[PDB]
Amino acid sequence: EVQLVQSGAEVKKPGESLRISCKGSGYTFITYWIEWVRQMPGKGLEWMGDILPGSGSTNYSPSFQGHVTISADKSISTAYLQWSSLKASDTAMYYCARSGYYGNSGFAYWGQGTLVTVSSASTKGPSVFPLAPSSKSTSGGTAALGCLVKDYFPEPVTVSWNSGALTSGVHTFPAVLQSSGLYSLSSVVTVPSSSLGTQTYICNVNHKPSNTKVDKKVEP
Amino acid sequence: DIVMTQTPLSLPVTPGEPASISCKSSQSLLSSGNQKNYLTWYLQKPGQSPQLLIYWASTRESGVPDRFSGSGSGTDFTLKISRVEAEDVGVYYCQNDYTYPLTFGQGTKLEIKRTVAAPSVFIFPPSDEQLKSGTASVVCLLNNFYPREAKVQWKVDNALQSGNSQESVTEQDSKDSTYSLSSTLTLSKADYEKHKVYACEVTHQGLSSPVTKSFNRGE
Repeated sequence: EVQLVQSGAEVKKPGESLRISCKGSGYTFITYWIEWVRQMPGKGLEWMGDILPGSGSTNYSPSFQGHVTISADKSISTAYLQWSSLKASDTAMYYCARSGYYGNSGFAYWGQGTLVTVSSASTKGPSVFPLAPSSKSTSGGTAALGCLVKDYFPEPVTVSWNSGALTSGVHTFPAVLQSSGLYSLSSVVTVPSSSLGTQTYICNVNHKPSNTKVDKKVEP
Repeated sequence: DIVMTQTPLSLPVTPGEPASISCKSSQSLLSSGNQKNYLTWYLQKPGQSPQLLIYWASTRESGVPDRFSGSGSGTDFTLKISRVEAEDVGVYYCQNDYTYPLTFGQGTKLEIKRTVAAPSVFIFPPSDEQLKSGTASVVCLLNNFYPREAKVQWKVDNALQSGNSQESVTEQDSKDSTYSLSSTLTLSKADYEKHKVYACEVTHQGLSSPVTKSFNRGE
């Protein structure tokens, strides 16, 4: 089977250099084009450029030319995408793909993607605050409650409820990048209003990059 | 660059019904050499790498179900799904594969169409724990609504806010095909305590009139 394996997630400061890699197996690497595609958080796909590893022949989107260099080492079946000086705007998922010339028959095989985060922020564990159920969060016998998971870097956090016992009616929101450059999300759950003063509701928050683990009891 | 424009931007589909996505190129993708249209379709499922569906405008990639078909010529192309499955949800992209640069369309989100559901609107004042630390996050929750489109405006003592709130929306719920939305208003403790009434104004298809969920600070 044909496989493209990309290098691991990167967290970098603005102005730093970076090289990410795409290694091809299960085919003759020199004979197919390696394509590079950018996807900014929550945005569409952007074609960056390509390379034929056998010859080192390249094509660039004029939108990316000058800021990135695409190269290949045919001896180790690897293609590269590199920056001399990263910008915050380089924060994106980067895919490599295998293709013919012009991508004429489409990009048939894709790498798993490399997440690149470019930020002045340092590794930080979140604070966890209750989103307390009240008359302002109750409608029709059901009450909403949650946890606000604020001020962490980098992504991601995971949230469970009652150590995984409560899964029904749970909505954990995608993270947003705050004005501060730190991430935040909320996790919410709808529960019976009658259980508010009797049943215990605890959110369990794990932030692996900082080894922060927080359990917060959510009460009215 | 060749510009690739997709219509529609959002496509609600009832599973089982046909769906069509149009892609318009700003220049012709039809080769004089072989009369092939060099247009490609991809699907990107939530949290996954993109997958090849169709190339040369009408040729299915091996492994792609026969419900997917492509047609069109020159500058106008159509991806058709004859009978939409639940696993077809995600973002569909067309691509110019005729000439460099190999530009993508902006994408079309295929989502499950269901009956309109108005949001259950809830408001959360900041916790005492957070206020003690010096910050006030005020959370407005719009729960279990359809469709995705919603307008949320913050009013503090009847004064419209701007630039101090952020929105997050969940991916379409696997069970009930609804969305949830959070709008979080961030103020410093001092700014928060200057004001009385905190109001979340909500506009949605399921609501006959704009709806205001509010609280008085300290109640």
